[PDB]
Amino acid sequence: QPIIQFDAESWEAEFTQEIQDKAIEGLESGSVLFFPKLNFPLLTEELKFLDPTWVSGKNISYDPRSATLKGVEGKSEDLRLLSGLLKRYAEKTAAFLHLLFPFYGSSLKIARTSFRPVEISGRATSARKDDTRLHVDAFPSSPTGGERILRVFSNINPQGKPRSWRIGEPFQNYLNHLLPQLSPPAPGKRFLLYLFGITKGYRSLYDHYMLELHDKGKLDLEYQKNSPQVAFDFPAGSTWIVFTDQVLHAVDKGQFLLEQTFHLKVNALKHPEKSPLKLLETALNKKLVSSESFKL
Repeated sequence: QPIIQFDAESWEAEFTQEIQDKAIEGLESGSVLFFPKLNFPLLTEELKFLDPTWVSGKNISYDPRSATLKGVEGKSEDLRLLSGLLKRYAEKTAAFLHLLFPFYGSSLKIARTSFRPVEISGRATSARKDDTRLHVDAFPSSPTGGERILRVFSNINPQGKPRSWRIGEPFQNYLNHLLPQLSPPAPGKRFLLYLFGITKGYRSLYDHYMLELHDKGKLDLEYQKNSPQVAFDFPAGSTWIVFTDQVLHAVDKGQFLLEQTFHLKVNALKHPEKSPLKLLETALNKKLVSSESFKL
C-alpha cells in the first residue's frame, strides 16, 4: 500500500488512536502518509519568495535548533522574513508530528528545514545526484549513524501545479536486488574521510552500504526502468510524510516545496526490525554502527 491517505486538514488537528495507529504502522511499513487537504499558507509578505532567484549557490536551508538561515543572500529584512517562513514550517510540522506520533514522544529530533523554489523538470545533474532516479536518502558528506531520516513535505505551488513523484518497491526488495553489487569499503578510507573533514562525523558501515545502494541503484538502468513503481502527483496544498531513507522515491516535475527533516533513533521505532539499519544488519549478519547501544 504505497500511499495511505488521511483526512486531517489542520496542523493542530487532534487524532484518534485509530488514526495514530494507522499512521505509525503505515509509516514504519514504508508507506507515504498523504494529507491532500493539509495546506501550508503563506503570509502576503512571503509571496515574493515564490521566485527561484532567491537561491544564491545548496538549497535554501534553515536550522531551527540554532535559528540560522543559509543558502540565500539579501538585505536583513528579507532574510528575517524568509527565516520566519521556514521557522513557522518547522514549528507547524513539529507540532503535527507530536500530535500524530505520540509513541515516538521526545525522540523526534528536528533537523534542517528547506525551501525549494527551482522547478524540478529543468534540472540536470550527475547520475548519482539525479533525483529522477529512484533512491533512498544517503548523503556522502552527512552520515546518519543508523538514525532514521523522517521528512514532511508541503507543496506550496501558487498556480495549482502538482509535485510529481514516483514511489518504488519496499526497501527489503531493493536491498535484495542490489545485494550482489555491494562491497565493503576500502580499508582506512572512511577514517581518512573523517580526518580530512570530508564527512561530518564518521561514515559508519551502515552509511557506507546505504550510499552503495543509493549510487548503484541509480546506475542500474534496467532496475530504474522496470522495477515496480507508482507515479503520483501531490496536489498543490497537500502535505505528505515519509521515512525517506526507506521509501524508494524520485521526483519528475514541480516547483515550490517546503520540507522539514526530523531524525529518530532506531530503538524509538515501534518495529525496529523494519528499519533499513536492522534489515542491513540481518542481510550482512554484522553490526553496522559501532556506537550502537548494547543490550544484555
